[PDB]
Amino acid sequence: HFTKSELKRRRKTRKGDGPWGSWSS
Amino acid sequence: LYTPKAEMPPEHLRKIINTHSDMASKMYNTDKKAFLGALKYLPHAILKLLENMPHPWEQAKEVKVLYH
Amino acid sequence: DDDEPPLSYEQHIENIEPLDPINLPLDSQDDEYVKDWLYDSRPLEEDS
Amino acid sequence: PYLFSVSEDKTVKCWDLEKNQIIRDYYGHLSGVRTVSIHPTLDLIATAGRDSVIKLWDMRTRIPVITLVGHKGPINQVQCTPVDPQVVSSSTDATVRLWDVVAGKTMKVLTHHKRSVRATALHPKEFSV
Amino acid sequence: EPPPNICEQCLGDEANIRMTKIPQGSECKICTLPFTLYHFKTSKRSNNIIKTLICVRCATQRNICQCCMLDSRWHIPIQLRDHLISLVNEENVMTEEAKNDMMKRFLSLKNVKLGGAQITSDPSEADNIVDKLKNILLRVD
Amino acid sequence: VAIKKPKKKYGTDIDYNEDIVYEQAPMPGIYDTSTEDRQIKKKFEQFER
Amino acid sequence: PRIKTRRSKPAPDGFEKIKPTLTDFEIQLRDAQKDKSSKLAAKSNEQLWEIMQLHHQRSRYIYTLYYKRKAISKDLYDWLIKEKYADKLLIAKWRKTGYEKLCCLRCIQKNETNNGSTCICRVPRAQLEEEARKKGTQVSFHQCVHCGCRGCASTD
Amino acid sequence: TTSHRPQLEARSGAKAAAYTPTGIEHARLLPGHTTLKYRKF
Amino acid sequence: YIGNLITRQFEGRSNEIVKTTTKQRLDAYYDLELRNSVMDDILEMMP
Amino acid sequence: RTEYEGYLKRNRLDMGQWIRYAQFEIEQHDMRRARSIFERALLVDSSFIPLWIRYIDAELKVKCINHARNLMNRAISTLPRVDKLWYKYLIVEESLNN
Amino acid sequence: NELHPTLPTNHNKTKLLKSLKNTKYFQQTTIDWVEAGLQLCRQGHNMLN
Amino acid sequence: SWRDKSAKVQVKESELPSSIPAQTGLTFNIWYNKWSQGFAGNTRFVSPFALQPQLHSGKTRGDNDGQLFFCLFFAKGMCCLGPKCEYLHHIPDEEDIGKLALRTEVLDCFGREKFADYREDMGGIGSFRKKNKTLYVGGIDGALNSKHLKPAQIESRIRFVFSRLGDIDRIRYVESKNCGFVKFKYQANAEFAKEAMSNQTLLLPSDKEWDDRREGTGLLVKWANEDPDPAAQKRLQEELKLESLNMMVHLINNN
Amino acid sequence: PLPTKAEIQECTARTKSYIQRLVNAKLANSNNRASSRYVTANLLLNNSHHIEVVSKQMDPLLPRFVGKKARKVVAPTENDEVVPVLHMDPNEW
Ligand SMILES: [Zn+2]
Ligand SMILES: [Zn+2]
Ligand SMILES: [Zn+2]
Ligand SMILES: [Zn+2]
Ligand SMILES: [Zn+2]
Ligand SMILES: [Zn+2]
Repeated sequence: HFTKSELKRRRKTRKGDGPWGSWSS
Repeated sequence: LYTPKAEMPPEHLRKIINTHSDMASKMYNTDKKAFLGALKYLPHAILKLLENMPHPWEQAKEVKVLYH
Repeated sequence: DDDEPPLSYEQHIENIEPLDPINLPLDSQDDEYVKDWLYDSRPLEEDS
Repeated sequence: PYLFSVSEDKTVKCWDLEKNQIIRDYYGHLSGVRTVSIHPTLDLIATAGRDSVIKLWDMRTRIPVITLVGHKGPINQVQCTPVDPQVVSSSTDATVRLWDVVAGKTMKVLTHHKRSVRATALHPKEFSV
Repeated sequence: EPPPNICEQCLGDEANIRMTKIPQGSECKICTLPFTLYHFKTSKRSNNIIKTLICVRCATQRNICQCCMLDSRWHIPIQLRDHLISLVNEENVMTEEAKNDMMKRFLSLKNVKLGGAQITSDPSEADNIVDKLKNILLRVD
Repeated sequence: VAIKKPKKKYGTDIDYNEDIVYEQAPMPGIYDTSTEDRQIKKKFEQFER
Repeated sequence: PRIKTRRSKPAPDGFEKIKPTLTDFEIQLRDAQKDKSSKLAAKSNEQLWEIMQLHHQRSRYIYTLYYKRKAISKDLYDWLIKEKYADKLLIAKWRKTGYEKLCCLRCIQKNETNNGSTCICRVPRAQLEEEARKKGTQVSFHQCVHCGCRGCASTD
Repeated sequence: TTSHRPQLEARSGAKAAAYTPTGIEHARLLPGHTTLKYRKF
Repeated sequence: YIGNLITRQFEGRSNEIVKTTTKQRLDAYYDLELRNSVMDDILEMMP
Repeated sequence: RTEYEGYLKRNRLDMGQWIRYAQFEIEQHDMRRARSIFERALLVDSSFIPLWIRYIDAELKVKCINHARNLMNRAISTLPRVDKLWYKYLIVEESLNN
Repeated sequence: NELHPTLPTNHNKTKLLKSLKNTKYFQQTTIDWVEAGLQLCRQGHNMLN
Repeated sequence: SWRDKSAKVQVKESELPSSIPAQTGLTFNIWYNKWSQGFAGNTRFVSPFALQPQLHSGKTRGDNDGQLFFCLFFAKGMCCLGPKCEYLHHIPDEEDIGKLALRTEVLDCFGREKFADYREDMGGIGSFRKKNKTLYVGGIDGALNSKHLKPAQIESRIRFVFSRLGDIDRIRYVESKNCGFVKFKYQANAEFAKEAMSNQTLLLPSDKEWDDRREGTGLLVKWANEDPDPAAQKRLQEELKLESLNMMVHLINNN
Repeated sequence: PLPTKAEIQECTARTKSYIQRLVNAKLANSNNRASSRYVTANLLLNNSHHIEVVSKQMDPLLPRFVGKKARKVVAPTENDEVVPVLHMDPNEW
């Protein structure tokens, strides 16, 4: 489980915008 | 459970047809067999193409296609 | 020619503006009821 | 309303007796067909000949669903029966074989005859041959 | 067609396995004849697919797993199993394999056990052989 | 150097030395043959050596 | 978009303001569709993934203009839809709760997967991460096969 | 010449019974007379 | 037609082709059956 | 072997050739091959008494008395009305003072 | 044609394109007829070659 | 250690050789991808690519995905995926040998299915009936571009090029045959080394012909036959007895 | 005695079921798409392992049976039991 703000943060860590934004780092 | 068939962009089919110009690589070994397998259905495809031929009053005609 | 490979649609055909089709000139009054749609690909397909 | 006929020409044919015409042909015997027997309760026919095997054909589709292998020579006569052994066959190999058609194996090999068992006949009132 | 002989070690410790069955999907590595191929994964996310490489007949003749060719009871290679049985029986049991395609086909149709598959398929003899092997183990410029 | 083997005329062309082609082993009987099988094996080995 | 013929009505008012962006999308698709002699199967698939992404991006741009920014009229939007500039069925999914970021329709065709499931790219990344750390392995999912989508759940 | 021979025995169907068959579709095996007729009573 | 041609490409040709009794084989097949019958009768009459 | 197998493939009913091929394997001291040839011949024609007798003699000549016994028991079980097979078994056991 | 009618069988099942469309191996799109005809030419050429 | 870095791209995608081989006939067959209507004496060629263990090894996606099999192209020094590769990019070692144990019976370290019989030339993937750990090194003459060299120097070069591909059991150079035998500690390392050294060159940057390296035909690395030497044969039988002793303990423990 | 009607009906039902199964198999494996009109998943392995068996969705353009080919095969003979030849019983020929 995660909170909406945690989701917003994690979502903003994706390298690139949209469905193709990578999670690899 | 059922949902209608998804409409793909025409560039997807266009790219597949383009990338199968020269099937030199080993990766095409299965596609080559699919080509042979499609030959038995080619007369049907020809009929579908010809029956949908544009009439003299039509400059161009968009047709829905089903592609492997 | 037998030696000429089939043209690439997107490179040689898609960009050329199509020529006029065979459309007999309809009269504004004698063909009023048919003029706007007779030469459509599927005439009246959108008219419920 | 059918007549089944077999010939040295390797063919097996079904004639519609309402028309006196051939309606079905059963292809598969390598050589001349010597005998045919109609199953008493199934829409099946047994045929055998010089290729030393019994072929059981589904009448409707004309498919040889079962081939009974065992005889060491030409089969002279075949008899269908309503229960196991559903097929009885006699051969030039001097044996009479009772078959379990579902298993495709012989239930019993009768070897008492010294020479080709040319003829067989089912008793119409008792379960004997 | 009897069910496939796949061992616990190949199936894995996962609670449930989804196995794809393809009739006539492959040619048996041993006998070259066609057989019903079974392929599965240890877990839906695992990166590898395990396929039955040999038919049920060849596996039954050799008492081995169709997916890894190890003995179905001792889970060791045929060569080592046959040597271990040779050491206790002195009979020098061995699994001979055909070279010609026609002979491979012919051999796969025999209803027999090859080499040590006799001992290892019958659990009684397998146990009655593990006991005897214990006596060998303890002893110019 | 090894002697040239005849070239295969077809995919399934048999090499009759590579195995006992279509081997039909004798039907087992009531009498034990182990002691004479060992003797035959030893004689075959002796002849070949 | 479909070729211009007598069947085509003139582009409604406001088309000239958005046309440069649509032309850039067209140029990108025009180059992605080319034959590039990719030797490897993986690279070959990645080149179709570029096309699926571009098609999504162009439709997403028009969808944002009409439904989110209200920057274009309904006549222009309907013309863009009619002319195939935007995929109406994909936009239709973006309008539904839980599909606001859907990569493509193919990834939700349950009838075409071996297990009757959607594409793995629909699973929220947090659920894959939790499953992986419980299992004691890293998250093995990178890009789905239909399109190179790396995750399109509405939460991601 | 010995190539001209009488038949010593006919080829048995048991040989073909062991062969693995192919999927050729023969014209004479296409669907036809698909329903059996039965006698009254 | 094409399905059969492609089947032969992948599966090869059938090994169990049974030749029918056509006009060109009628005499040969008649001879085979006659000889087989004569032989059967003779062998069964002999001791 | 290729020669003999070719002839037996083209005409499996040549029982004389079957026997000669089995004897050839006997001369190679390969009794397993010879046994296989005799067995295959019995598969072709189990009624040919000379084949049975030759096989039994081949077994006895190499002192394989138990293989010969198993084979003589099969012979009398297959063709119990052929006196030659009973007399063969009888004379073999009487020679061994059994 | 009038003298010898050939009635269609009521068994509408297993029509080709609908059967193929049900698999994941076939996808659908919309293209110009001339493009589809050129594609069929290229495909048939590949099949025969 | 390789585990401290990410794998390196050995050859860029654009630099890869085209799938169309060198012309050896009048017409290219588009089905088999081979030239037809012609004949040639020897079609082999020296590998333009070579693996460099210390330089190319590193992590790939395979390590994170829990991949078991090694990258065939990495072994050949021609993998274009580098760190994005699905397969492992390092020399096989005991940890990976352990994880491969259940599949190695029927698959090589690259995940390719083994065969029942060896090819008549002993090349290829190898048999699943034999735990063969020994490679045959032929074609030494062409691998050296026919450079005259002493037997001990050939043996030293073979030892260098092969010892870097895993633990070595023993190496023998047979001058009577101008061929070498390399026996590895683990079968997976023999498989990997076979693929890595296949068609390679034995030349070094301290040689005259280094610039002509790709003129002839490379090293012919294949599976080794049963060693006929009685001295080797007896230690093979002693290894068999050791393996059987070490297995009886497991049998008595399990049952 | 002749077999009873109940015995005949049992054999008829069992054999009909088997023949229909064989016909269905022959028709279902045919390449003729029309044949499908005439035709009338849980496995337990080892101790307790439960396997869900599913059929693969085959590509209609590819061969349906990858392993299917024309192969000549010589089958062995199963000499499981001896069958006695019960033959219980001057120069003209
Ligand atoms: Zn097999
Ligand atoms: Zn296993
Ligand atoms: Zn997605
Ligand atoms: Zn998608
Ligand atoms: Zn997806
Ligand atoms: Zn790699």
